[PDB]
Amino acid sequence: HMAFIKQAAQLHQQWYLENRQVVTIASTHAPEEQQILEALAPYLNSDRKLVCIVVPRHPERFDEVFEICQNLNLITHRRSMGQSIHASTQVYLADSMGELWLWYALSQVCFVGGSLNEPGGGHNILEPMVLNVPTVVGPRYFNFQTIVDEFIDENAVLIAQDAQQVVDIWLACLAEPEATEQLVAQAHKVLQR
Amino acid sequence: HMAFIKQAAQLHQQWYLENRQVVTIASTHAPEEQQILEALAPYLNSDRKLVCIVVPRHPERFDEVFEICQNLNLITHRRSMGQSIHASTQVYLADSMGELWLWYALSQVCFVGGSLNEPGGGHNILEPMVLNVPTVVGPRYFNFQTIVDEFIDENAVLIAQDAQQVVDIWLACLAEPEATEQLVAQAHKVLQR
Amino acid sequence: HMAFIKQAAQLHQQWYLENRQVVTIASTHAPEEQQILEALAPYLNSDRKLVCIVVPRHPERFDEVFEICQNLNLITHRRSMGQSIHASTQVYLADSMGELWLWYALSQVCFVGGSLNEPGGGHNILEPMVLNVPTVVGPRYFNFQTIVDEFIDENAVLIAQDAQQVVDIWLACLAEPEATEQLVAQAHKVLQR
Repeated sequence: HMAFIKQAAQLHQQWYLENRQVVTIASTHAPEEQQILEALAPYLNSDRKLVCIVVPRHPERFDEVFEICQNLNLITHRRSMGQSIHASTQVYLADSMGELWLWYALSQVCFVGGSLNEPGGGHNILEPMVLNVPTVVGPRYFNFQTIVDEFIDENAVLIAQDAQQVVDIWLACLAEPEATEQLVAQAHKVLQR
Repeated sequence: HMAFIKQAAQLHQQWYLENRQVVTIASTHAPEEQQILEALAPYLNSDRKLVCIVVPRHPERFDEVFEICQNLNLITHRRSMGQSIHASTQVYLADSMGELWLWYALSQVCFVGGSLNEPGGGHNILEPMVLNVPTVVGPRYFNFQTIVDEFIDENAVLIAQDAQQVVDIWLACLAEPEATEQLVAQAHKVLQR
Repeated sequence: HMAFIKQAAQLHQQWYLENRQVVTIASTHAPEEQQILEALAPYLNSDRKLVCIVVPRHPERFDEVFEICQNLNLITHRRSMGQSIHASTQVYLADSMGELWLWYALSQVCFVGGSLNEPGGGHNILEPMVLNVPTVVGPRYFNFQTIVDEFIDENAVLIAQDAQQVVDIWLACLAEPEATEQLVAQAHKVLQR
């Protein structure tokens, strides 16, 4: 776990991420990659600073998600091919096993998937919370209902109704260092008790 | 497998389970832990002999289920923290990987989950059957439709319609050594042929 | 991966598969095994050359699927028991982990499951495509929507509406060396670009 934190520091340096804004969609299911990348693509085209890391939940779907990215005409590099995030990279497909912590440790904001699909149900938001990443989930989070509600009650997690709202919320967070600082603070409160 | 049987004998002794009634909810999904623990909590509060082992199907949900237990105000100890079943323990969260056989080998009765949720579908009831544990499933068992029907046809498995009925059935089994002996007998018939 | 290809050559020889027609249902979910085996059983009874390999997606379901086969009165041998395909074998239950490539490498035609059930969603068709196996999927393939559509657009994958249609399509492929040769050709086109 902590090994991932220091590998993230090595990669932050080698990939020159200091002047990139890294947004991550984590543990995604269909049609979440299509919907969020479609909503985000105008910004990835207009603002080369942004880059989206995509971590699909199911490995059998990695090539499927590469095709989604390709069809959206987004420049996409792949962890499975030992690629890195280039200045040119718009989407980094993190198509490997066991490295979710590394990607969260590199992220400015994230979205935890399994939560915009139907029927959905959600995935564990504690991992990005612990790494101080502002976190968005969709409305279908019932497999983690207790924990997500503990965080909604303390204004510690952001709930999106659709893929457009995930992108709104992300762009707002990236523009609002004070709001994101307060969100990470409230998360740390819930996490401690 | 057989290693789990003898470890169960060691733990039965060290945890003084001879005067506890161990009920297990195994391979559970949301909202099965909430629903069954809610139905059972009055009995766990009134009768300190009872203790419920909870084995959620998905490891990413272990901390979620701990929160469910905590909110129900039930005294809960965790395998992941190297805890044991205390006299005070009301719920033992078996939040570890690969040890389902151990928990069934410690159980007086069980419920096999994935079967009260929607759409459900069920999990493998053969494991508790082979270990001579009286077994309850919910009505949504269609992923194991053939095998569960073979056992319903020989009165060898108990079907619950809801979480209240799982608890009724369990309390009845625990009060009825002759009925539970006959159930385990009928299960062994199906298992042999 | 390539190790599986040469093991397939060893088994093709030892099991005398040269005069069998091997049809495979791969990564199946309930009720796909029941539905397809029911549709196929008249042919497996009338034409001893045919044999169906069954590879259920979830290992916990292997004994369940054995029971499905047994109830259909089909002669069934099991990889887990170190069995082989006999002249007498009608269904080979490939109840082992990690060997899907071997079975596709032995197949004349296949069906990729998770795609006739509800709500379905499908599994990765690239694996049989790469091994030159004519491939059928059901209509519920939305987890692989992009890739399956790339193959439908080039007439490179067969879509079945129900279990009867999977069996129609298979029997037609086996009777049509020219059509199956053209299908494998179109698949290889999509795969190259």
